[PDB]
Amino acid sequence: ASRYLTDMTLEEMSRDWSMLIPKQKVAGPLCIRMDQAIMDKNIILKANFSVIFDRLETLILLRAFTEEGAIVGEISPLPSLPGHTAEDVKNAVGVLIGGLEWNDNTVRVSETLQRFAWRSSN
Amino acid sequence: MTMASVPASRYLTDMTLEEMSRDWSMLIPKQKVAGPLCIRMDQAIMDKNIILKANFSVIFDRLETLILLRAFTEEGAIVGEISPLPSLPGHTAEDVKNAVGVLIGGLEWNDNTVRVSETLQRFAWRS
Repeated sequence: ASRYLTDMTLEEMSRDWSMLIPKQKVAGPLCIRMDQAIMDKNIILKANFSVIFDRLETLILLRAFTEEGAIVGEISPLPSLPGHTAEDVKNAVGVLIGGLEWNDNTVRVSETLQRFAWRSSN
Repeated sequence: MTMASVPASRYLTDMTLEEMSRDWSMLIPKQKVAGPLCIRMDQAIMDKNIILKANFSVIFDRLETLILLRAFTEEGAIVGEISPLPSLPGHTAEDVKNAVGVLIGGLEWNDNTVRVSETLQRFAWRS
């Protein structure tokens, strides 16, 4: 029985979104997506992770939200679910932040992502 | 960083996104307002093994309030639900425990066997 810990409400996780100016990248076992039309915004990354024995284990879904609440980016596992490491996730997050910063967006990460980053580099 | 600062809620859930977002309906609807919570179930369902799964908000690393509970058959169908009243008046662990008890009795009338997730029973203590 897996459990999931998330920064996102159900509505934030289930909402459809699209990219006006699409940019995508396969980053090993993870897919990174972002909208290049987005500029000069404050953006927060929010994640959903599987939990196993009180530890954040597998990334299920990450989405980037503007302060007004629009989805402007996403990282997700390839649907074949090949499996990924903590390093794959940290690498993909840094790559997404770099891409969003190009258009002078300021990007921050949720406490869940901070925990994952911290406990992975222990 | 003040004494009034409302902290960010995270959510801990037994359910996948599809389990939580899936629509459902009742062939024989049955509802009860149980204090601050709404209980719904399908009276048509019989002879099933059912599991209760929940999504709780987490504040300061503690389970705070029930956001959504759903009852699932072995085949994965939703046959019951407990959710906060639309007005979100606030509720206690005891309100949740009572509503769960009420839902389980209701589902047992038709010879369904009901079990609860690890999260739910942990929320009711005490191991």
